[PDB]
Amino acid sequence: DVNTLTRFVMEEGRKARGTGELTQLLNSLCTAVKAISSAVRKAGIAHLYGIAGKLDVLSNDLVMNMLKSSFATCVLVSEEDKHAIIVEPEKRGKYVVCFDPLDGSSNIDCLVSVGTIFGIYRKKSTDEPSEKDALQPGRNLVAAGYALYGSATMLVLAMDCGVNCFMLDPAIGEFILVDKDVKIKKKGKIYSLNEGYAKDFDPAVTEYIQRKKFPPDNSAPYGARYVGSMVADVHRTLVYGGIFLYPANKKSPNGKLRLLYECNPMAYVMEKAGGMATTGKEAVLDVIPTDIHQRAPVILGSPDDVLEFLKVYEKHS
Amino acid sequence: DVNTLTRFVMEEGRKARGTGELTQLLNSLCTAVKAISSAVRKAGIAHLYGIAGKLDVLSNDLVMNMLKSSFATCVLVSEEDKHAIIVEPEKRGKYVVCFDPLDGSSNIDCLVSVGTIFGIYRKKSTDEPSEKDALQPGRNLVAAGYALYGSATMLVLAMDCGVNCFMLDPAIGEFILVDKDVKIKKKGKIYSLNEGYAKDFDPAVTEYIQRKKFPPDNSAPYGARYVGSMVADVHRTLVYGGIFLYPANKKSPNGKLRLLYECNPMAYVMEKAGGMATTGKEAVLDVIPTDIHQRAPVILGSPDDVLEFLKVYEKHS
Amino acid sequence: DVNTLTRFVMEEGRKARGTGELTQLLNSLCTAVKAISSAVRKAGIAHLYGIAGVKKLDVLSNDLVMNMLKSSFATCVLVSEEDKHAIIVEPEKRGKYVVCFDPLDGSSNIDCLVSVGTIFGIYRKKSTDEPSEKDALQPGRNLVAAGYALYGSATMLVLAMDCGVNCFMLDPAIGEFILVDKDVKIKKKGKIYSLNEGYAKDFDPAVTEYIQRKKFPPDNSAPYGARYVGSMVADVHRTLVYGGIFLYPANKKSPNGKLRLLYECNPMAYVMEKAGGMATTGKEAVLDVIPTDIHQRAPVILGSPDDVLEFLKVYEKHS
Amino acid sequence: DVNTLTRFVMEEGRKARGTGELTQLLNSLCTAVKAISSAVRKAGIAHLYGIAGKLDVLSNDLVMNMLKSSFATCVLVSEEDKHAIIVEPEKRGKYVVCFDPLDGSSNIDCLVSVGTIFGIYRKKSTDEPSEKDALQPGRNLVAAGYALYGSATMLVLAMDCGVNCFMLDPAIGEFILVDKDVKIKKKGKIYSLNEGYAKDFDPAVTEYIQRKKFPPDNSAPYGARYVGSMVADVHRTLVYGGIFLYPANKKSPNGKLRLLYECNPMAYVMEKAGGMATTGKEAVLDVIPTDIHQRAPVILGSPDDVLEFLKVYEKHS
Ligand SMILES: COCCc1sc(S(=O)(=O)NC(=O)Nc2cc(Br)cc(N3CCOCC3)n2)cc1C
Ligand SMILES: COCCc1sc(S(=O)(=O)NC(=O)Nc2cc(Br)cc(N3CCOCC3)n2)cc1C
Ligand SMILES: COCCc1sc(S(=O)(=O)NC(=O)Nc2cc(Br)cc(N3CCOCC3)n2)cc1C
Ligand SMILES: COCCc1sc(S(=O)(=O)NC(=O)Nc2cc(Br)cc(N3CCOCC3)n2)cc1C
Repeated sequence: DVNTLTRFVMEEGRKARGTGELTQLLNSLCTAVKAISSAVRKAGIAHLYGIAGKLDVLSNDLVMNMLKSSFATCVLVSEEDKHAIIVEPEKRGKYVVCFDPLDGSSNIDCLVSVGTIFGIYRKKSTDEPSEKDALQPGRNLVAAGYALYGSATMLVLAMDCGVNCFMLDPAIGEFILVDKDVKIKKKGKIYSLNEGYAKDFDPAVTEYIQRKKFPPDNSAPYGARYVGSMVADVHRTLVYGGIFLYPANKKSPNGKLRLLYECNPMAYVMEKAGGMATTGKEAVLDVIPTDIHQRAPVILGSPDDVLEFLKVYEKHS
Repeated sequence: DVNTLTRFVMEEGRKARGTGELTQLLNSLCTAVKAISSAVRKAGIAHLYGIAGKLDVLSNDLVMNMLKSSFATCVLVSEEDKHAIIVEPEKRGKYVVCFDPLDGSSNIDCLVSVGTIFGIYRKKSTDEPSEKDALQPGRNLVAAGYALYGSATMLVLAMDCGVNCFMLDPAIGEFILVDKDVKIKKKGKIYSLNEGYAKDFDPAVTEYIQRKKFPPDNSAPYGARYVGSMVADVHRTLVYGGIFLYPANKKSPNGKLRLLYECNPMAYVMEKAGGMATTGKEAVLDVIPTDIHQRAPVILGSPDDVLEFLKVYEKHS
Repeated sequence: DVNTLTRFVMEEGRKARGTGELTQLLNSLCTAVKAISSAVRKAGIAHLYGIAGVKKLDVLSNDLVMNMLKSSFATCVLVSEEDKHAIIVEPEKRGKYVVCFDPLDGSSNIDCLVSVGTIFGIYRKKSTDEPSEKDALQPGRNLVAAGYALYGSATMLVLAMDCGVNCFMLDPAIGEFILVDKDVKIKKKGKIYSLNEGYAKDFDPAVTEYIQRKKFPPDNSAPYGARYVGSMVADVHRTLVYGGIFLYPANKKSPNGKLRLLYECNPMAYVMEKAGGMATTGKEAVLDVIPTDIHQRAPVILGSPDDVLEFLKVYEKHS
Repeated sequence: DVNTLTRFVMEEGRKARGTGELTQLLNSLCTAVKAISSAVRKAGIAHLYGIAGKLDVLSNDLVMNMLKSSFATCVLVSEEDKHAIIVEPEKRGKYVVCFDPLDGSSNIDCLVSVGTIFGIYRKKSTDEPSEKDALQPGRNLVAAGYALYGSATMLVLAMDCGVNCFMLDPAIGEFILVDKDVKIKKKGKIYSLNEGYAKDFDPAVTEYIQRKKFPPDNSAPYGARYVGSMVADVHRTLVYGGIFLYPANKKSPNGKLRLLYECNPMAYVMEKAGGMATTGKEAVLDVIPTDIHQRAPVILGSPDDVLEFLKVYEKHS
């Protein structure tokens, strides 16, 4: 039986018999994702170059405006905005959304994969809405996922029921369900990190990476892949198995990836698909944030690969 | 003034006062690339999943059929075909085309960027067309380039006039001229290779990559990027500068990449854009091939970076 | 504030506190309309003509609407211009709604790239008996929702419900139906009549005199213009947008008209009246005819209220 | 073998051994039509309605700007411009183009089919170009045709070699050759005109239409179709056979349609397809214009049906 993103959410939304705000939120998010994909693929670029005589800004504006107008959100945290956006009272709903509207777009000059990352919370305090409402642990996520604008445009959605993948058919502008209840391999064969920071690695990371290239059990060495765009890297890990690392280094002593709208949604997806996501010291999903743009070190992926790293991490205290 | 690929090629053909076969060839290849792109982006996937009731093969068939029906070709070498394809006599034209119809498609399941690589040679003799007509060194190339099916679709075309980049506007199916006569940085800050096989590196490769991570002076260590799809990694090298390595080692004395439809067209693009491309022992374009599928090692990118590799390469010779 | 078909239906559905089957029905129908649109605009035809080396459009349209409706879990009986008998949804997929639809109206002239369209009307199931074809023999008055997709110069979905008529433009760049005309109402009186005057030799006397009055007005006013696309969805949408009258009247050779009551006349009569217009068979309201055959025909005269009344004045003059 | 608009034109130009200007002309117009098609189908209308926060004017600008930049034209006559546009000197070529960029657009609110019509003349003298270059009889046409934005988008091109029909494949942005060397039926079964203006008909039109509803020889009456969009009605006459009339009456002694960029290109398309096109008194292509916007009555279509009209016209002298 064919399924679309909209029918899938609505059917899951009917079973839960909730208020319907989460469905309008996700439906609006889906529309923004299609608009972003169309602009990322350069639809209408001929008009910019004079056939008749900024991208991350457009993406943020698309997501901001579809979310505000859904009547489903109250607080919006974006990589593009310094402060949280408080939805005006007539459009206020009960959900908090943290999102990177176009992650990896700093390198978009080379047509590298980019993506949108999002995490959805139910507002937790009864106070008037403020930035504090987005400072929740990832354990509290109601919904999370990403759209990868890669060779094709895919939407990965994780909820309590698990992880589902939707391929965007651009001929009809519909998200088609193609991979139901996806689960990551117990053990992968690809590790993913920027080895250029090798001079600033902590000893556990140095030793773990050494074990991937020169296995102590004479097994096959892992291959390395690092796209430099987090959505593309995490999606490859989920589909192929393996491990993704962005640990702390000298230029980024608290890590580089953002906890609210990069690490937590990926940690959410990883855990619902049977993977792991750790900072080294604790679960990514267990970090309680204090700042909306705060950074975190992150190691995620197939459980055997993350546990093997934690085993090495504990060797170094 | 707005410019498209089709208007552009024709204007180059009129200046050159050629027979027009090469213009018909490039226009045919452009139509194939637009068809491949539509398929990579999953147009019509809704019909596959039962809404109303092969990707490397199709790419090959699109290029093959558009090339044969251009009346501009006589011999076709494909990554997908064991022997060269001899165009039937009624359709024979004067050019020889080597191509990879969908490079990177082994990992297309994770929606990594893929691409089409192509190199166009003039047939050299009036003898009956045969595979021997493809055994020319890359130096004899009349035209070469690639299509990157990335976050957007771009066609990079190199001729005697230089390297030009065309963006595909999917709204109108036209390739828009966006980067004229592009030149690679004299020196970059990114190195690209699969570091997972460090256990099998040539010792010279080991020392070179160590220098990128641990510079003996006070310069910045390079960042690492490796998509694992050649078109994307080389295109990132062209736009940003840096170095791309798929080198020879002991276990693979000739490298892994294919010379005719991976190494040569890219080596040609690099050199017309002011880069360098070497096997370690000689320039890629100078290798005389003896097998249409023979492998070659390739190291290309910014010239200062390739020369630094050659300096390390000679230290171990 | 931007609004979409999906957003619009869902919040209207939330207000009503209904079961949600109607929204999943409408959302599925939206998906079929976009897939039909893609095929009508000839997406992928290069492959038909051998770019690398399959089914007729009205067959594909029927399969798209049929399959999207069945898989919505919202329908029980489906009546199609393409199928002799009503289709009874299998039990595991059954919902409480009856949908009559024309999957691709006007396709007789699709070789000339004429405007084509999809027509649809949605009913509620009335009895607790096992679902059967007679559940589709309800009068148009019983319509829960009705509308059409017009595949013209652009693709528009016109949706009529109790809250009124709303028009949605398909933006193909993002595959979204954009609300562009809220609460549409037809002009009180128009300047265009629509019918096939080539068959005037077989006209009933009332139609002949009414068309005579349109070309040679007895009050020496300006004559109406004539437009006839020959594609029903295009002609009726022009009537709604510009005003005037659309006629497919009964004659001696076709005393019950030629258009089909369930999936052409009833949905169009529903849209017209929700937009403040009229639609009559000559003898009665289109929406009041109680059908006895799912493919039974009805004559139809619709459009602006003053133009239909002027027709009816002529109709009664001829008994 | 598959054929495209671009490949088809190029092969015709090679056979003729021309300067290439006419090929560069047609290729630019082909791109303008694809851009018009995209806007007509309402690409990007969501951005007009605030998803992130005229049409014939745009169409004129697209045609004007693609033709100017083709370097193949010197004089442009448009339904949208009162005076002819004289191409700037660096961009001047030897061809004169008359075009209606978006015909039927007054009724575009009801989504009636619309279209672009064009006729191409060679220039008249080496003197500095002027509007006088557009005052040619239709007989002097080098090429003419139309794009119909109907249920799908089709381009009909007429040259000395005949009439060919090209379908726009919107998934790849190519015009695919679908109807080669089309020939109109000798006799049709549909007549097309605005019967609402019957009070002012000349007796010949009155008597001819009478013959279509009430055949004196016991034949079947013709059907009536009138869309109100000239490209749509004329395309139907070509595809199904029959007759289209926008004739002269007392209030419009020269008709309503414009001779240079509505009547003449259609008469040329008709005559190259074996049909006829008359004003009643003479063949449309034989009218020598004295004003670029002068009107002409037109009756075109299947030859038996036009000849039938003419004898009714001559019966009334
Ligand atoms: C982890 O949880 C994720 C699961 C959830 S819950 C939500 S929700 O909160 O938006 N709820 C609803 O959309 N509900 C809903 C929707 C429709 Br259609 C009909 C009805 N019914 C009307 C008749 O009476 C019964 C309820 N309800 C979305 C998702 C994906
Ligand atoms: C090393 O740079 C190669 C550059 C080249 S050459 C070719 S080509 O081989 O296809 N040739 C032509 O397209 N020729 C051509 C085209 C047109 Br339109 C008109 C004329 N005419 C000759 C002059 O008189 C008028 C007619 N010629 C393609 C490219 C990209
Ligand atoms: C004919 O025009 C009538 C208008 C109607 S009614 C229907 S419906 O029947 O499909 N029902 C619903 O859509 N219901 C619905 C949907 C969502 Br989301 C949430 C909730 N609620 C959850 C919270 O608790 C209350 C119910 N309900 C569709 C239309 C367009
Ligand atoms: C009105 O129907 C006439 C048909 C015509 S003529 C023209 S044209 O005027 O633009 N000319 C050319 O396109 N010429 C041309 C094009 C190419 Br590619 C190569 C060469 N070569 C020069 C000769 O040696 C071989 C190479 N020439 C277009 C059309 C469609």
